[PDB]
Amino acid sequence: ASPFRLASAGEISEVQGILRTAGLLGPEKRIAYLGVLDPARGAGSEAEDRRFRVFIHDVSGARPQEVTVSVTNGTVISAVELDTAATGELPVLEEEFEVVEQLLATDERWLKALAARNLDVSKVRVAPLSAGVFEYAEERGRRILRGLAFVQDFPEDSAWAHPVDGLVAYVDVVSKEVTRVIDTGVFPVPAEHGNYTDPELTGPLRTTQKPISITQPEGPSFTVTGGNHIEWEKWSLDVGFDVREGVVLHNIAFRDGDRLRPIINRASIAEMVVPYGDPSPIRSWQNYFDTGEYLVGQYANSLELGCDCLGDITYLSPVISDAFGNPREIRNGICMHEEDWGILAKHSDLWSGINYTRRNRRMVISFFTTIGNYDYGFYWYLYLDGTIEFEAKATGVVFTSAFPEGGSDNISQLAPGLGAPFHQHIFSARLDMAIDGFTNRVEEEDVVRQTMGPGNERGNAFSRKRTVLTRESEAVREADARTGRTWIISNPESKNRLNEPVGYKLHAHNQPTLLADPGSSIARRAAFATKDLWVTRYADDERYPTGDFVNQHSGGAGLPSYIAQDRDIDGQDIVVWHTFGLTHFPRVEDWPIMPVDTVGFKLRPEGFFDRSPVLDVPAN
Amino acid sequence: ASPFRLASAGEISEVQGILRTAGLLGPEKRIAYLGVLDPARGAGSEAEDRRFRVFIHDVSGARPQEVTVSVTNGTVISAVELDTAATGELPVLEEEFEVVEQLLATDERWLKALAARNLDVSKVRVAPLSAGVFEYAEERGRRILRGLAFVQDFPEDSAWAHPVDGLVAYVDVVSKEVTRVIDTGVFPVPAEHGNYTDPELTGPLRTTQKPISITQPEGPSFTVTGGNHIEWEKWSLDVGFDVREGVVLHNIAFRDGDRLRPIINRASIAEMVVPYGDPSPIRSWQNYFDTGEYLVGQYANSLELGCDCLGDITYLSPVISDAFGNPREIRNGICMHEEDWGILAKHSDLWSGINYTRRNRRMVISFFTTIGNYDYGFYWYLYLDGTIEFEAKATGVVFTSAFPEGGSDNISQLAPGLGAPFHQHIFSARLDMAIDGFTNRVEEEDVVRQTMGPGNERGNAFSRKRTVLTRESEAVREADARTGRTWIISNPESKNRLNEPVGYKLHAHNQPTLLADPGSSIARRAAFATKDLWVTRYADDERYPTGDFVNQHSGGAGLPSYIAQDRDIDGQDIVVWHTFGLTHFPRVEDWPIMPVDTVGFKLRPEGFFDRSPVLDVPAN
Ligand SMILES: [Cu+2]
Ligand SMILES: [Cu+2]
Ligand code: NA
Ligand code: NA
Ligand code: NA
Ligand code: NA
Repeated sequence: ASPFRLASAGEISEVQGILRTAGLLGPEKRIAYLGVLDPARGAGSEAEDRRFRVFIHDVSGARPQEVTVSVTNGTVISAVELDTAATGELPVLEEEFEVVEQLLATDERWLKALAARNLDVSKVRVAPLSAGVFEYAEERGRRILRGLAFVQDFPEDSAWAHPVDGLVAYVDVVSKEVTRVIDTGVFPVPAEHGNYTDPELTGPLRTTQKPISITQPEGPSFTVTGGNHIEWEKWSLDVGFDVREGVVLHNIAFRDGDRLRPIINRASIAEMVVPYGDPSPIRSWQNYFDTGEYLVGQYANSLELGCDCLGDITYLSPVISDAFGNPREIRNGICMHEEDWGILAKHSDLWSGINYTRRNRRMVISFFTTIGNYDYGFYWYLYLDGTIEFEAKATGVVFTSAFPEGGSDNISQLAPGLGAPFHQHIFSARLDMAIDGFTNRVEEEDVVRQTMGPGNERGNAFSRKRTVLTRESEAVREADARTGRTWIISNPESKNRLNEPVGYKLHAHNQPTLLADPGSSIARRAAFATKDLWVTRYADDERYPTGDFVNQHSGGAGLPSYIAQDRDIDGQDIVVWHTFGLTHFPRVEDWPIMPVDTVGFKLRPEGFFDRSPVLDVPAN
Repeated sequence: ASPFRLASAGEISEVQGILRTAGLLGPEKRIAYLGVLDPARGAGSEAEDRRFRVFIHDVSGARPQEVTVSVTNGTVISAVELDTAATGELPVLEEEFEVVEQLLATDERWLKALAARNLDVSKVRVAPLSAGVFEYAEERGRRILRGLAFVQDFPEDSAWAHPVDGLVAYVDVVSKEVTRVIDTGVFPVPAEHGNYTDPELTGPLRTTQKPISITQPEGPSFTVTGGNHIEWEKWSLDVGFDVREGVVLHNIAFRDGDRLRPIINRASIAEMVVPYGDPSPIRSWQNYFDTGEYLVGQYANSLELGCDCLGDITYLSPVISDAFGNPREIRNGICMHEEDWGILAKHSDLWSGINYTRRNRRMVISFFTTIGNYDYGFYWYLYLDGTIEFEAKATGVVFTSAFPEGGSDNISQLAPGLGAPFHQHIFSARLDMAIDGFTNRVEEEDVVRQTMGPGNERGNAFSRKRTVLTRESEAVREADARTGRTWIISNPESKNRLNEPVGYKLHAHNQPTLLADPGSSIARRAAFATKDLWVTRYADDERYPTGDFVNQHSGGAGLPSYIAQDRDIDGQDIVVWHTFGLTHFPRVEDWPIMPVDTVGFKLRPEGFFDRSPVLDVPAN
């Protein structure tokens, strides 16, 4: 029924047929991306047209294509040939990861580098990493992955404990040619294992933990209609899944009395970049755009009940396409449940004699992805009181190197001879806002300190100022924790009962933004990451802060290009882009497997309601 | 057995006897504070001496006394007469709160002010508030409370909805004299009620919430020995209770292999101040020192099972003394339980084929206090991975005023004619550190950005710097979110296996500190609140950031006086004082009862362990 429904296997199968009959899916073609398009603005006509966007790669080296097809009609709407040296290469293909280790195993330079280290080539795993854009002129227009080596002592060994430093290779994965092998010298391969399931490492397992049992004897409070539509505790929304972005939230609304009031049209993590801060040439090119280059949705885990998600769990199993257009189900890839969240409101009044306590709860929508050594959980939360929160959970195994004798200013030591380069994990949330409708504006709110003197005789006053961002050219903002800076998204045409515009306040964590030198390649390709908040006027084709083709793209695309239009954003259809991230100096406690660390942001109502929206919560 | 055991009713009763026989507790005496003293440094002799500190007030106006007694021996160790104009008045007495409303009801100026507003004096509640120190010379040496009025329409009415603005009175509660009545003009008393249990306000209660059941079929994982000693998941600590500070944590340690390793000797919230930023003379004197002036422990709630604390709950009922020295039990005043806390660590490894997930959990120790219109929850958390976290939860009813026609730069409008003055809630955590013993130091850690150029050819490098704080005069630090500033407390004489000093990293929320003008009375009395971090050398008598007698104290005492000593803190017995707070611009959603908002801080291991300390957690 709904246009925001998850993609079905039958839809995937029809796209494959449409492309194949049109002659766009021969044996040399691979699908590098396949995703449903959202209904265009003006969906108040039920023009039921399910359209899919496809990125098609060519393993013979012919030009790739972007293709839009209509599943509803069975038509190719458009197909354009891409000049990848201009607009960027397509995302990395899963089948390309292994070709690097296979190609390097037969290259004389690589084998000679391994022989100098007395390493059995059968035991050497190569991590295939995105290449970026640097000094090499021969790579422009070519599909390049770079490879770093780790030794696996036996099939169940954790290779991350055994990095082979001073060695990197570059690989053209279309022509199947090792372009360069760089050996800057022999480092001792760290010898200790990092096998966190080996009893000699864990010691005896604890017997002290008693079970915690979380059950819902009458089932959950939320309902799921038509595959992916959620109603819970006055909230209404649709949960989408895209192979690039992962979980996407659509049509976030709140039932206030008889009215369904929109809040957010679309919420997503639209890019995430992991830049490394080690100046060694072996790794100074290392930056993962996990969303844009690898696609985080396609490596989503199957979540185990009682282990990954605990309690009364409702699963969704989203369907994606493989490289040949076959439907592939991610079984139990999304978990949804409600959690108790402590006290919501409490007061004991001396004068009235009334004692009042209410409990809070939250709805949780979550998925997990694994990209090589790292594992990331994406969690969206909705609270009873109207708060919306996002939380990223970072875990897995840290990326390693040798620890150089005499230490390092850019690498932490984890174990004898074993280092962990400094890095960041930086996210971009794209919030297509719809506070009581599409006429929205953003105000930046700073605390204002006041000087002692006339009108403030005791020197106690303080205030706040709000500045409306009116045009995109002024809508590039930095955090200021010292002045308590927040941003308010309001609707100037929808007033509360006090005749104030309704609004929501964005609270950031105020973590450092991108640390690289502003003239670096990564600062140009990840320009969004240099500023905490961007506001653009909505446009169909402005989907990602880094543009559509991030892999080996020279930079400048995405947000810097969008805001150059300098469009009106004062009471208009706007999109907020919030940058937030973790700066990771690895600690000993992160090894051999890293405890979860978290970062996020939240939005709270700011005069959206006419009074507390949780007065009708019953007393438990 | 343990010297850190909670005070017993029998101990309280013995103190009362000791004071009475010594002639220090006649009919004009009130006990304003009574608390156990911690064992002095060098407790490695089991000199079992339970000593109590008592503050004794005199309702005839004679000089008050500070008195230390030994319960173990039955002796008065010392008794000193206080000159309160010099060192400050004693904390407010609960019996003094009501005398203000009673005194004002017979004063001709007050009655005339009420008659001008057509208010029935039987219907007027006076909030009795601490007086502070301002321009009035006649108040020095006197015990003053100031009163603001609210109308209660009927016995169960919420008086906070009906502030009487333009009116304040000052009351000498020893001599029982109304010193001043200030009437700056008639404001309309806001007419809407704020009765959040009235069905005409709530509407029909939700029937959509299904129960969440949290049970532990084998009981909790922690044990409680000798009243208040907790062992849980390698953690060991003692939970104390003081009528001033509330819950105090003692002897926080972690069992690493065979060794019990100390982390924190004593943790407490040692002061909390609520300054108002409204320049109207009716309220420009308003600042609550909830800990120092009112004592948050004595207004602790009894926590209801299934409502305030949910799950398998273990209660402590601490005992305090009333104004006459009788023991008073706070039934179920402290809740302790463990909670599931999501994923602890997760990795799915392509090369090894091993899929690994572990769940996290936390131990929770919490209590709630109510001071007039506000209610505060204090929560301490211990995590499996060595993290320690504090969280304050602020709720209750906002303090109100009239909303002036034509608006205000310092007051929010909540309802027609009803305002809420701007304010902050600022806490001081006092952390008597003991990282692997008492030889500790503090380093301030900033991210360091590096310029593109030689050695950093690609412009990707970044680093960090650490600065040792060596003397108290340099140990007064501000936050810097932009540079990711944190503080590390280390032990330079205890190394991990990589020969690095063991440490813990303090992560602040970087919220604004005290906003008042630096020349204000409140900036002088709450000087701790102007800076995020202080480090002092330990001393027995340096207990509170604001000194021992905060009520009507002219200011300067506490931390500014302590650090003037300029003592060595580089590898010494040190105390960290962390300021953190909420800046509250009230929203419509905060009325008529405020949803919980939170602020806090956390400490994480930083090379304290030789690898992850949760490798031995079993697989659920
Ligand atoms: Cu990391
Ligand atoms: Cu407040
Ligand atoms: Na280009
Ligand atoms: Na919008
Ligand atoms: Na004084
Ligand atoms: Na200490």
